[PDB]
Amino acid sequence: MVKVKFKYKGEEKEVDTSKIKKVWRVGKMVSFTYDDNGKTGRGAVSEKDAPKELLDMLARAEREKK
DNA sequence: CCTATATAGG
DNA sequence: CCTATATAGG
Repeated sequence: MVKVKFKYKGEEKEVDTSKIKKVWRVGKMVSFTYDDNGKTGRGAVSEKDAPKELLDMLARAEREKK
């Protein structure tokens, strides 16, 4: 399935897009929270590095709560 | 380095 | 209030 590779405390981490709870933009940074094994995890990626699915959840987050 | 940015999180 | 993320440079 689709995955997003992001940094976390100096290391590359990966998470399935299906686990993402909320995604939002901060300029060129795309931040998000995810269900992390029962607790909330966080991550962010550069907009250029975001996978399509994440950018769609983004557009549908704000470009779909207008 | 720092401050700011959006957001969530007992 | 603090922290974590990418980027700006206000």
